[PDB]
Amino acid sequence: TRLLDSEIKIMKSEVLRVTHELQAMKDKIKENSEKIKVNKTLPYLVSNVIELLDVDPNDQEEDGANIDLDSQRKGKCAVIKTSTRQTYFLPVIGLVDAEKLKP
Amino acid sequence: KLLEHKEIDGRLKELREQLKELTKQYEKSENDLKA
Amino acid sequence: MQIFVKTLTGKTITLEVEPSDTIENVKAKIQDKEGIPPDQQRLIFAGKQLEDGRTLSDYNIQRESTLHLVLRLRGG
Amino acid sequence: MQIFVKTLTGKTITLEVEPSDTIENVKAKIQDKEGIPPDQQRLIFAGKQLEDGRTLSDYNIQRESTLHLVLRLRGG
Amino acid sequence: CTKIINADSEDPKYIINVKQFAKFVVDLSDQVAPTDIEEGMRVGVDRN
Amino acid sequence: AVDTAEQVYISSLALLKMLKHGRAGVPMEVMGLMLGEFVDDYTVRVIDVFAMPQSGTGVSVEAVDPVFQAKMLDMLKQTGRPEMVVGWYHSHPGFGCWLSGVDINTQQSFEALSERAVAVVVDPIQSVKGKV
Amino acid sequence: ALDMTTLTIMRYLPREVDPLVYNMSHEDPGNVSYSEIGGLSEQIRELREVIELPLTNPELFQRVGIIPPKGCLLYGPPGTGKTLLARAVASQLDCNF
Ligand SMILES: Nc1ncnc2c1ncn2[C@@H]1O[C@H](COP(=O)(O)OP(=O)(O)OP(=O)(O)O)[C@@H](O)[C@H]1O
Ligand SMILES: [Mg+2]
Repeated sequence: TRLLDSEIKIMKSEVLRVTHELQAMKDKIKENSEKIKVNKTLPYLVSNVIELLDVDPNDQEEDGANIDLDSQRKGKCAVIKTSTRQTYFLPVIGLVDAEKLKP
Repeated sequence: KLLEHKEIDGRLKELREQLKELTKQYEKSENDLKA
Repeated sequence: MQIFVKTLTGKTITLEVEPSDTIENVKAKIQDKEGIPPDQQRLIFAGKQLEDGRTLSDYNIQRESTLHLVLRLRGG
Repeated sequence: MQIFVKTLTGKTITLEVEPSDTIENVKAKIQDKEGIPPDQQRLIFAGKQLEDGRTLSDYNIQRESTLHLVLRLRGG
Repeated sequence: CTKIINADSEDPKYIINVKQFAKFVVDLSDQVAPTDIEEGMRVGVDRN
Repeated sequence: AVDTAEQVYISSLALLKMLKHGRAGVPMEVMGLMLGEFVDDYTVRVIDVFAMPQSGTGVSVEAVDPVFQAKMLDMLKQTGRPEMVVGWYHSHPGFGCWLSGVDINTQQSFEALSERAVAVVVDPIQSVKGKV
Repeated sequence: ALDMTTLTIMRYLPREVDPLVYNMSHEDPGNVSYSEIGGLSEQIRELREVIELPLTNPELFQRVGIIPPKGCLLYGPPGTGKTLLARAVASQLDCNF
C-alpha cells in the first residue's frame, strides 16, 4: 500500500511559514538599521582610550529591579579621557569591537 | 508513485541557508541597537 | 554501533550511536542530519514509542534495530 | 466564526474571525477595533505568549474562547 | 574661530581644534565650497 | 468633559508599599502597578499595589514579561480582592516630579485602554518626616 | 564609579595603569644574546652578580649578614656597548622589566 501523504501537509505548512518569516526579518533589520543611523548624527567629541578592563558579575543577580549594564555583559569595559579633561568609565563600549583597541 | 517532497525540500534547504544566516544579521544588529 | 531508521518516505538511515544516548539526544542528532526539529520527530521501536528521557538500551536497542520515524504536525 | 478576548481592566472584546486567521491578522483586527499599536499589545492563552505567524487553526482554538490581552510597559 | 587639523577623504568630515574647548569632528554648510578649505587655516564655526 | 474637581484617594497600605519599594531601588527608576476602582466620575480610589520585575537600562526600566502579571491578577482573587487595575507609578529619586518624554508614551496606551487612567510619581529621598 | 545624575556610588575598581607606563612595560623586539657581545666578559659578570642572584637565592646573604646593593651605573666613552649590554640582559633574563 502507498501511505502517509502527511508529508505534504508537513511540507507546505513549512514552506509558507518560513517564506513569510524570513521576509519579515529582512524588513526589521532594515528598519532597525536606519535607527542606528540617526544616533550617529555628526558632532563628536574626540577622546583617548586610557584603559581596557575586564569585570565579572555580582554573586547574586536577581530579576526585579536590576540593571542590565553594570553587570551581565561578558565582554570588556573601558575607561576614556575626553579632550575636556574628564574621565569616564564605560560599562559597555558601543559600536566598536574591543579586540582592536589599545591604550 | 509518490516522491513529492524532494524538490521542495531543496527549496526549503535554500531557505534554511538564507534564514539561518539572516538570523546572524538580526542578532548583531540588535546587539548594536540595544547598546 | 549503529541503529537503523526507516522513514515514512521510505528512506533508510544507518546512524552510529551509543546505546546510552538519550532519545532526545538521538533526535537532536537526527536534526543535525537534516534540520528536522525534534518536536516533529516520533521514534517507534518494534511498535513501541521511545520516551524522550529514555536511552536506547532501556529496551536494549542494539545492532541495526530499525526504528520507525514518523513526522507529525505540532503546535501548542 | 467568532472569538472573545479580555483584559485587566475587565473589558471584553469580540471579534469575527476564521480559523485560517493569522495572529498578525488578529492583532490587526484589534487595532482596527481600538487603535492600539500592534507592538504594545501582547496576547496570552494556555500560558503561552503568542507569535505572529501562526494561525487560529494551528493554535487549536475553538469557538468563543477568550484570549488575554496585556500591554507593554516601560519608563523612560 | 577655530583651527582645522586634517580632512578625512572623499565625502568629508573634518577635525576641529579650539584652544580651551575640545576637538571635534564636523562638516561644512551649503554656502562654502570644498575647494577653499585647505588644512592649516583658521575658520569660523557655529556655536551650537 | 473633564473638570477641576476630580479627587484621588489612597490607602495607607499603598503608601507604605510604595515608599519601601522606591527607597530600595535608590539609584534608579523602579516601576509598579496599582489597582482600585472608579466609584464615580468625580473620585477614584486606589486600594492596593504590587511590584513588578524589570531588566534595567541605565536610564530607566521596562517590564520584562507580561506572564507574571497575567498570573498575579488571578492568583490573588482566590483570596478576595477582585479589584481591577487603575494605574501605575515610578519613582524619581531627588529629581522632583514630572513626566518624561517617554513616560508620556507609556501613559498613552494606558489611557487608550481606559480613558480614566492615572499616573503617580513619588520622591523617596527628599521626603522627610512628613510632606512625602 | 559614580552615577553622573546623582553621584551615588556604583562600583569599586582597581588602580590605573597609566598608558605611558603600559607602553614602557612591554615594548622590545630585540633578541640579542651574550654570544653577540665580545670582549667585556668580566663586566657582564659584575652586573649579573647584582641583578640576577639575590633575586633567586636570597638566604646566602642573610646567612653572611648583609643586604645586597640596589643599583649601579654603566659609564664610559661613546660606542663601547653600554646599551647593547642592557638589551642582552633584557632579552635573556626572566623578570619584569
Ligand atoms: N663590545 C662590543 N661588541 C660588539 N659590538 C659592539 C661592541 N661595542 C659596540 N658594538 C656595536 O656598537 C653598535 C651600537 O652601539 P651601542 O648601542 O652599544 O652604543 P653605546 O656604546 O651604548 O653608545 P652611546 O654611549 O652613544 O649610547 C652595534 O653595531 C654593536 O654591534
Ligand atoms: Mg646608548
